[PDB]
Amino acid sequence: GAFMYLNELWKKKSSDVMRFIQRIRSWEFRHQHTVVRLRRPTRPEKARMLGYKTKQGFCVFRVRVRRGGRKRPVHKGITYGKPKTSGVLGMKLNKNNQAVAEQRLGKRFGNLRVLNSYWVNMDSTFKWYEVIAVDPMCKTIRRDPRINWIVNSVHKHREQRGLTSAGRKHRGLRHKGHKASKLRPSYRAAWRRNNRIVFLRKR
Amino acid sequence: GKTVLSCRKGNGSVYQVHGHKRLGPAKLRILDYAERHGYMRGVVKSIEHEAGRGAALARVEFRHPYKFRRVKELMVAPEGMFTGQSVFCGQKAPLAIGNVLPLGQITEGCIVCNVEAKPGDRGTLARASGDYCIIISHNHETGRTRLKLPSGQKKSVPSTSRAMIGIISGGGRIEKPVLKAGNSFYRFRGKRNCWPKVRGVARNPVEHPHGGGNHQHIGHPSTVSRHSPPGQKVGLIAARRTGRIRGGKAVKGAWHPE
Amino acid sequence: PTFVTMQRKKRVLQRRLKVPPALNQFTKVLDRASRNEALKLIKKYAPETRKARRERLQKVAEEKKKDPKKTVSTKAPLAVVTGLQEVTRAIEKKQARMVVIANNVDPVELVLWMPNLCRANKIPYAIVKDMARLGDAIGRKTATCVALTDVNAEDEATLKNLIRSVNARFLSRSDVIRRQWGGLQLSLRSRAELRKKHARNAGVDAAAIIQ
RNA sequence: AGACCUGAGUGUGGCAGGACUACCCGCCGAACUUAAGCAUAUUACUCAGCGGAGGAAAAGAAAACAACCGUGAUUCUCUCAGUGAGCGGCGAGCGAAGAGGGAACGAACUCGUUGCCGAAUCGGGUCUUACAAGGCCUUGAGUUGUGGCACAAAUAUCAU
RNA sequence: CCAAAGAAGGUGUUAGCCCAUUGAGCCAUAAACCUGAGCGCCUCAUGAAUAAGCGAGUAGCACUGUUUGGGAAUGCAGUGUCAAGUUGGCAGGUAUUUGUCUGCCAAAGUUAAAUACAGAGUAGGAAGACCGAUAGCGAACAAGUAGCGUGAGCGA
RNA sequence: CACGAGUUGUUCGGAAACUGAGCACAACGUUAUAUCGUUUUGUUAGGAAAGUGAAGGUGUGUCGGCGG
RNA sequence: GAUGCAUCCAAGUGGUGUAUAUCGCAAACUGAUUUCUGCCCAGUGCUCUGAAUGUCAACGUGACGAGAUUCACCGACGCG
RNA sequence: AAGAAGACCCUGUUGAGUUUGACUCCAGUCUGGCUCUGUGCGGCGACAUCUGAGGCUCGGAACGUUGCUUCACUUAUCGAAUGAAGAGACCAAUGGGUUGCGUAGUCUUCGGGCUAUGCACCGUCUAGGUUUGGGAGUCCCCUGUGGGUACCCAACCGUGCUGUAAACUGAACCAACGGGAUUGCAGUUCCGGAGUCUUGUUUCGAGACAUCUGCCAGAUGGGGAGUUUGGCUG
RNA sequence: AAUUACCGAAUCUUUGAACGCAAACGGCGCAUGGGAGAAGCUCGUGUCAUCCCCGUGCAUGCCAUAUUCUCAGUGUCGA
Ligand SMILES: [K+]
Ligand SMILES: [K+]
Ligand SMILES: [K+]
Ligand SMILES: [K+]
Ligand SMILES: [K+]
Ligand SMILES: [K+]
Ligand SMILES: [Mg+2]
Ligand SMILES: [Mg+2]
Ligand SMILES: [Mg+2]
Ligand SMILES: [Mg+2]
Ligand SMILES: [Mg+2]
Ligand SMILES: [Mg+2]
Ligand SMILES: [Mg+2]
Ligand SMILES: [Mg+2]
Ligand SMILES: [Mg+2]
Ligand SMILES: [Mg+2]
Ligand SMILES: [Mg+2]
Ligand SMILES: [Mg+2]
Ligand SMILES: [Mg+2]
Ligand SMILES: [Mg+2]
Ligand SMILES: [Mg+2]
Ligand SMILES: [Mg+2]
Ligand SMILES: [Mg+2]
Ligand SMILES: [Mg+2]
Ligand SMILES: [Mg+2]
Ligand SMILES: [Mg+2]
Ligand SMILES: [Mg+2]
Ligand SMILES: [Mg+2]
Ligand SMILES: [Mg+2]
Ligand SMILES: [Mg+2]
Ligand SMILES: [Mg+2]
Ligand SMILES: [Mg+2]
Ligand SMILES: [Mg+2]
Ligand SMILES: [Mg+2]
Ligand SMILES: [Mg+2]
Ligand SMILES: [Mg+2]
Ligand SMILES: [Mg+2]
Ligand SMILES: [Mg+2]
Ligand SMILES: [Mg+2]
Ligand SMILES: [Mg+2]
Ligand SMILES: [Mg+2]
Ligand SMILES: [Mg+2]
Ligand SMILES: [Mg+2]
Ligand SMILES: [Mg+2]
Ligand SMILES: [Mg+2]
Ligand SMILES: [Mg+2]
Ligand SMILES: [Mg+2]
Ligand SMILES: [Mg+2]
Ligand SMILES: [Mg+2]
Ligand SMILES: [Mg+2]
Ligand SMILES: [Mg+2]
Ligand SMILES: [Mg+2]
Ligand SMILES: [Mg+2]
Ligand SMILES: [Mg+2]
Ligand SMILES: [Mg+2]
Ligand SMILES: [Mg+2]
Ligand SMILES: [Mg+2]
Ligand SMILES: [Mg+2]
Ligand SMILES: [Mg+2]
Ligand SMILES: [Mg+2]
Ligand SMILES: [Mg+2]
Ligand SMILES: [Mg+2]
Ligand SMILES: [Mg+2]
Ligand SMILES: [Mg+2]
Ligand SMILES: [Mg+2]
Ligand SMILES: [Mg+2]
Ligand SMILES: [Mg+2]
Ligand code: NA
Ligand code: NA
Repeated sequence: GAFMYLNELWKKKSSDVMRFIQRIRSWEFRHQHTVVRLRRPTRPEKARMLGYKTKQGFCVFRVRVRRGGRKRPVHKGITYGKPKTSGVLGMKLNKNNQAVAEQRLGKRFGNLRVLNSYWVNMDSTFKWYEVIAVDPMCKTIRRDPRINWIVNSVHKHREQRGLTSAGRKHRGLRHKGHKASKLRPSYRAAWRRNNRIVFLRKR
Repeated sequence: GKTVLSCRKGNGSVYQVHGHKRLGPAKLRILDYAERHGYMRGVVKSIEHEAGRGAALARVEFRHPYKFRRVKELMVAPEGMFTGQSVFCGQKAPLAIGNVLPLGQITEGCIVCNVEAKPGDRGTLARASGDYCIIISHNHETGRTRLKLPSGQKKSVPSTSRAMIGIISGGGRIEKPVLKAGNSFYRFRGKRNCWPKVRGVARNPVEHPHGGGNHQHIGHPSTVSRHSPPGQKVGLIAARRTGRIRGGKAVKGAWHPE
Repeated sequence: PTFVTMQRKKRVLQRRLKVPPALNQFTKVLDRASRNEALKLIKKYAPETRKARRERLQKVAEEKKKDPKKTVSTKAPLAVVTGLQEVTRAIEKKQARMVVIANNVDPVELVLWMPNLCRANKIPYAIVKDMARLGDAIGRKTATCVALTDVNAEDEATLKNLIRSVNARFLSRSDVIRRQWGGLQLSLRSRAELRKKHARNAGVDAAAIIQ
């Protein structure tokens, strides 16, 4: 169908035409706010894959995050203790930028539920992610079996707990078996399993 | 160690300008359409003193070019300006002391003050008392005017930048000896919290690189590198030379190839 | 307001830069006369509204309620194909006689490939000035693309004349369209500045000619 | 004139903010201490800090183990195993996984995509004892795509 | 004298029979819960008797940083660079280039139980080879009270 | 210590109702994290923050002058 | 001579001297007046020129090899 | 005698403040590369294909691509100013327009294009200055006073231009007026008085560099952090 | 109508996320409903100016929505 042409066009991101389209959009996004509400997704084919539908109660926002490594917020770049913990500029955040973008959106608008997000554009200083959010009070959402689950309170601020796709990515949850034994179901859960001292009644 | 005083002043706090009792920024009138194509006539209403500034200030009343009201701009008064004087600002203003003209309309050798470094910045050069710029030449090909700054440096600016004819009032202020610590106290009362000054060798080594010792001395050279971090950059910063200057004081500052 | 400035500046940046042919082809639209003729034909074969479809469907049940043993078709009357999914299928299946595409779809990647797909299947196509005008012909707010699969006997001549006109501008000019870059258009003030500069230095280097 | 794209104002109907925080999820994150000193290491992916839920949470239906006569989502327990694995100023120290016996288990489903259809979709009025998974109406939303059918636990489906 | 009741509380000394308890059973009930997926009516739903694809700034790779038992690199992060899908891709715990085999099909989502409650709460219950008023919670009592500190807090 | 009483405002002080050194709500930006930063040199904010209204037109009420 | 110097700050369209503009601002030393302030640039600092002027990274360029790897060239402050 | 687990001295594989040419590092500063990052015209090389013409060296294009670089430019970006208050053009292309027609080539899906090259449209109005044509109206009241007439068009320059060229303190808003419709006069109107236009940028300066943004890399770096600074010993 | 126990119906002052604006102020608003009103007008009854009392709405952001509400843009068109 028409999806295949849309999907393959977005795989040629380095072509002449796609760089021109992204150059215009990146310039426009530079002169907008950090959070912007959209009427329609910029990549309808990508948004639909991630769960977006053109129904009442689905909202798309474009979120901007600044690029680069994390600088440790120590006063005057002065650390204490062992020299192993002396780095200021060279450490990296253990959370990816897509997860940061989702967390900024969900924290700002508490009436919505963050579903998913995708990459739209980059720039020398900024990264743009479009976030799909769902209104839980909408009647269309509350009666749709495909999206009904998000109304339940256990999914409140799921992006703040790393439950979205981007959150699962930096948790190591894309892997199974011998590549993920120490981080399943979580790093803390495996640590508790491996470090609690067990006292059997008859030992 | 502890934070050096020079770095502590970057926070502001108790080292900021004593702005109370000041009349406000002194500027030329906005480079508007009337200035660009004709002239505007103003009347000097008063000559006033502002705390912390040696030069006198002038309140010049203009008519609003678009509305039915007055404007009453405040600029640094050149020497000889008087109340009731008519001030002409614009392209067609005559060459007279107190008038504001585009630099391209001013002859070689004319003495100017309140010069615009950039066109429309409302005057940034030759503003301290007794100071002035000297016009060296114009170049009509590139539309730039060359002037000699009060420090002796030569600078080229666009010919559309405005200058005021004359010298800044209040000259000769520094030639009177202060004679008293109390007189220095009142001088800096209107400026900022920067006096009295305590020598670095008189401080403790925890506070200053020059501090400490069983004798009051700098145990290391006082000429420090340009790349030294704040807290280390005290003394004579990136000095090209030291000692008594003999046979001519060279123009200070950075070399500009222009 | 910020949005007013940005939408004006966006237009400027789309003419100053070098536009690749895949995008520049959408600024070369069908002429006004044939655009009006194409929209008139599309309007004649507009899809039936919600009211008309409901009445037709209800009447069909009346036939079936009369004699349940016999069969009555529920197919809609002949109309143009609308919707990106359905228009794309009509092109791939090679059923569309002529495709009409709008030039202001945002995001443009929805229809950027469509002229190439129509050319690959040798299906006549045209690019017209407005997606809103395309929507008015079919009775919607906007329409990315419209395909005609068949017409009645009295409209076959108009469709054939329409196909010839759009083929002149788009299908037969494939070599030009595939290679023509756009943009690089100076502003009026820049053009006037360049014009006056040449007029100033018109005969300065005359004395350097031996003749 | 008007349209539709983008963006505003107001009316109408709602939601967020705070508390709790033992356990749980995400980030951030020390040092004392041990090494008979100490810097890698250790304490510890711990305390403190910042966020977010629930009666549990998280995980979960193989881009999994294995290398067998093969097993078969996740979680947990004994064991594997303080290990003739491994990591480590190869020092001090650190350190799991598959298999096996078990607990639990009616455990599996949805979208996107591809084909075939195509507004059959959603809200909002109104009526049926009914804010019906119902009928009728509705340009309001939606063709820049809502829904339907079939995709290995499958092999037609659609009218009667 | 009772015991299908010996059961441990109260009562002016140590109580099966002084009192209360200790059992069959009886009565009353918003909804929800369980019961030929309990059983009728109206309404609405519903079962049975031919080729194509499958998730892209994603996965990889380089550098840096961190984490891991994971060791020519176990996961992750930043930047750069960035696929395949014509027996394709990923994994197969010593790096590379080949060619054979085995398993699986990432980059979208929901999901009960078995597990935690290591300084939580609500409504109830069962206990103890524990402490016995300088003990046991700081607090058996008008206790986070009186009192102290500008305050964070401290605290009988 | 116990019991029982006492404080009366149009004009007094404060507020209603000023600006000052200053603060920091909104807005915007930043931060893994807002519990951060900017916020008087006439002055918020890429910034559409005025709901107030000269004059008119159109009705009503208090007048005026003209002729019938 | 302001796209500045000094300089705060984890960070921004952030902050201070600066409501300022060399008779100014920032950084040092000495310590009224009077009379003076000699010699030394070897050392250590600070500061200013070579276009091959040696060496110093990453990135780049080429080459052997199946490839990992390796080799050669290029390479700035700085030091000399 | 009391007041204090000597403050002197030594020991401990205990510290802390400070310093530096200690050891190991971190901010800051600087530097290179990439990126942000666009257009056009050249210059100098490299590669590729083919050739020298002397004795591996040296010299040629001409089609392409690309490593540096000059100049011109402007849309990214940066610096200022402003209540984003008047930009540029009209003075005319090396310009745009199939929402124009020709000529000559060269293509065509036969519908019509593409390359050059003309014509025509977009597309135009002005203060003032100088000098070419044209037509057309001093009078009242008493030597004085009052009112009024000495214009339009065209070309050239000029370029948006009614005021000042030694300065001493004024007032100016909420339009008159004239047309076109609906003698004169007055209503509701537009029109101009107050030029029009927009391949669009608020304006100015700079400009594809700059540390402007991120990343990688190297020097410097007691400004700062952590730690160490043997033993025997009359 | 005892008193206990339990719970379906109620009440629930000033605040506080606190949200009309503030605050060492039991302060001050804008709408819209009421109430009391010994002045004045009316025939002690009515009505009631200024003053006073009480209720409800009124923070910011976001989502949806408008019997299809009112608008802006040298955005793109179309007349
Ligand atoms: K002082
Ligand atoms: K002092
Ligand atoms: K000293
Ligand atoms: K650890
Ligand atoms: K603040
Ligand atoms: K001195
Ligand atoms: Mg530390
Ligand atoms: Mg396990
Ligand atoms: Mg275990
Ligand atoms: Mg253990
Ligand atoms: Mg401080
Ligand atoms: Mg001193
Ligand atoms: Mg001392
Ligand atoms: Mg020191
Ligand atoms: Mg001394
Ligand atoms: Mg001394
Ligand atoms: Mg359709
Ligand atoms: Mg301990
Ligand atoms: Mg130790
Ligand atoms: Mg020890
Ligand atoms: Mg120690
Ligand atoms: Mg904690
Ligand atoms: Mg459970
Ligand atoms: Mg769950
Ligand atoms: Mg399993
Ligand atoms: Mg064993
Ligand atoms: Mg460990
Ligand atoms: Mg098992
Ligand atoms: Mg097991
Ligand atoms: Mg209904
Ligand atoms: Mg679908
Ligand atoms: Mg007893
Ligand atoms: Mg019983
Ligand atoms: Mg049944
Ligand atoms: Mg897949
Ligand atoms: Mg990637
Ligand atoms: Mg570790
Ligand atoms: Mg690693
Ligand atoms: Mg690594
Ligand atoms: Mg889940
Ligand atoms: Mg027991
Ligand atoms: Mg006691
Ligand atoms: Mg006790
Ligand atoms: Mg106690
Ligand atoms: Mg008393
Ligand atoms: Mg009393
Ligand atoms: Mg300020
Ligand atoms: Mg103030
Ligand atoms: Mg304010
Ligand atoms: Mg501002
Ligand atoms: Mg400054
Ligand atoms: Mg000295
Ligand atoms: Mg002396
Ligand atoms: Mg020397
Ligand atoms: Mg020397
Ligand atoms: Mg290399
Ligand atoms: Mg002792
Ligand atoms: Mg002692
Ligand atoms: Mg010791
Ligand atoms: Mg010893
Ligand atoms: Mg100390
Ligand atoms: Mg140092
Ligand atoms: Mg130190
Ligand atoms: Mg010794
Ligand atoms: Mg309040
Ligand atoms: Mg408030
Ligand atoms: Mg418009
Ligand atoms: Na100030
Ligand atoms: Na019952």
